[PDB]
Amino acid sequence: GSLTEDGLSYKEKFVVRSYEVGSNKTATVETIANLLQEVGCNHAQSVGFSATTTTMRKLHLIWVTARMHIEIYKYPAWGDVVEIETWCQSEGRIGTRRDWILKDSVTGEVTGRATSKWVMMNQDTRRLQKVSDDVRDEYLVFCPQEPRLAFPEENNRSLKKIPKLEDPAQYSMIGLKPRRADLDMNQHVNNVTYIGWVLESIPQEIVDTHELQVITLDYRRECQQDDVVDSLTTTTSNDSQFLHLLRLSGDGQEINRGTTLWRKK
Amino acid sequence: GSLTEDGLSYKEKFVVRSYEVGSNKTATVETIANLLQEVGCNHAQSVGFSTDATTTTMRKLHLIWVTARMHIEIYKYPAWGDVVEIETWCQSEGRIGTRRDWILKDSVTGEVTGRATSKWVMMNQDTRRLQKVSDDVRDEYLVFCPQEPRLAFPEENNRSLKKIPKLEDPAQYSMIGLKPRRADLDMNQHVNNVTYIGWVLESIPQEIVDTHELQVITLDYRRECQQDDVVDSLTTTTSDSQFLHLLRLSGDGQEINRGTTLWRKK
Ligand SMILES: O=C(CCCc1ccccc1)N1CCOCC1
Ligand SMILES: O=C(CCCc1ccccc1)N1CCOCC1
Repeated sequence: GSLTEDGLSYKEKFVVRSYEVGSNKTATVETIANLLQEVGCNHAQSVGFSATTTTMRKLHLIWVTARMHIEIYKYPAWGDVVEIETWCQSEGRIGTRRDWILKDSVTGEVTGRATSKWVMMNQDTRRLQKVSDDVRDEYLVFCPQEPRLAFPEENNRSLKKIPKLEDPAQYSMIGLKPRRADLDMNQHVNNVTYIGWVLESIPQEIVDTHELQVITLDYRRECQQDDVVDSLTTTTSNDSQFLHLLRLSGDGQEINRGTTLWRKK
Repeated sequence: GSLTEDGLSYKEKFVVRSYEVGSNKTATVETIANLLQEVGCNHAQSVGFSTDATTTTMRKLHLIWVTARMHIEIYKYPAWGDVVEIETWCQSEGRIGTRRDWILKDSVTGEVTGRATSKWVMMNQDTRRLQKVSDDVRDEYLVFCPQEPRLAFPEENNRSLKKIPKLEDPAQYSMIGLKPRRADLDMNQHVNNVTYIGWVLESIPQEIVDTHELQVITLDYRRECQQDDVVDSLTTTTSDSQFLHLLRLSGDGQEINRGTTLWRKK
C-alpha cells in the first residue's frame, strides 16, 4: 500500500483469502471490518506514527472508536482483489473521523463505504475528553482541509441516533466470551469481535436468505478479557431492519448498541 | 503466489497484518496456521481443483479430504509488517492418505523460521466414514507430487510422528463453555481447523503465555465440533514446558481433539 500523490489519503490492495469468506464464497463483514482496520493502521504508520502524537504521548491520551458504520453493495469474492482508500478528518473539538471507500480492483466501481468516529481518552483513567487545540494542529497537516465525506447525503444512516433495545428481546445469543484470537497487540478486545457478537443473535435463516447491506454500531464500554457478553436482537421493520444490544451477562451493563439492514438475495 | 519451476511445490509471500499479531507484536500460531491453510488452498487451485478440493473420482464417490493431524514447529514468529514466504507441497502416503508439508522463511534473510506437517485422510462427506486411498484415486493426484521423498520433518523418531496419550481427569487447568461463532466457520459451514488450535491454547494459563513462546504444537483430530456444540478445553503440565491437551464436548465428554505443546522461556 501507499499514500496518494497529495499525501492526504492512503490506498491498499487486498486479495480475498479462503478462510475470510462465508457460505456464499464472498468476504464476511468481519473480514471487511478487519481490512478497514489494517489500512487505517498502515495510513498512520506512513504518516509518522510509531498511534500517538507528541502531545498525546505526553498526556497519556489514546484514540478510541465511538461509532462504526459500514455500507456494502457487493462483497468481494474469494480470490478477488479489493482496493481500499482511507483518509482522516478533524471534527474540531469533538474528535476525528476516518472514512473508507471500497472498490473492485478490476472494474473500478465502488463496492462499499465506511465511516468511523474516534474520540480522545486517557489510557489510564479511561476518561473521555475533547480534542485539545495543541493535539489538533499536530494531525491537521495529514488531513484534507476541504470536507471529503464518504457519506455526504442530507439525511444519511451514519449520523442517526440509535435507541436502546427493550426487554424482552426477540432473539438472543448468551454466554459469548472472547478468546486470545479476539485480542489485539495491547491485550484489548479487537473492535471487530463486537461486530461478530452483534450478528450472533441474528437467526441463521435470515443470514441464509439475506445479504447484510448496512451496519451502524455504537461503542459504549470495552469488554474485559474475563467478561461474558449477551447479544440481543429485535426485528424493527423486501428489507429487514434490526435493533441490537450487547450487555455483560451478569449486571446487564451496556457494552454496545446498533442496527443492521438486510436485503433479500 | 505461484508454483515453482518443476510444478511440484507452491510458494507465496505474506505481509503480517496489525490484527494478526499478539502481545509481543509477532504473528500468533493461529495466524501462521491460517497462512498455511491459504497457501494449501492456492496450491490446489493452481493444479486444477475447482473452488466448488476433490479429484474426478472423489466427486462420483462423495469423498473429501479431512485433517487427521497437524504439527507445527516455529523458531521465529514474523513481526508485524514483515514478509514471510511459505513453500508447500504434497505427498502420497500409499493407501494411508496424503501428507502436506510447509517451510516458512524470512523473505529478507532467507532463513527458515518455521515448518509444519499435516496428515489428510479420505472420508465420505455424507456418512463421515473413514476410507483408505483407492488406487484409482491416487494416480489422479500423484502427478502433482514429487516422486522422491521430500520431508519437512525428516529425522527418524521426531515429534511429528509421536503417539499422543489421553488426558486423565482431573486436569490441571481448564477453559469450559467454548462455543464457535460464524467467524469460526468456513465456506462450507464447518468449524475451521484453526479454531481447535485456539481452543486448545485457551486452557494454558496467561502467565505461561506471557513468559514463554510456543515452539512446537501437535494436534490430532478425532471428531468435528458442530455449529451448535459446546467444547471444554483441558491442560496438564507433563514436564522447557511441555503440556498435554484434550478438547471434549461439554455434555457427554465426547473427545473431539488431543495434542501437545512445547514452550521455551523468553
Ligand atoms: O485513525 C486513527 C486515528 C487518527 C490517526 C491519523 C492517521 C493519519 C492521519 C491523521 C490521523 N488511528 C489509526 C489506527 O487506529 C488508531 C488510530
Ligand atoms: O492438500 C490438500 C489435499 C490434496 C490436494 C492437492 C493439491 C496439490 C497437489 C496435490 C494434492 N488439501 C488442502 C486444500 O484443501 C483441501 C485439502
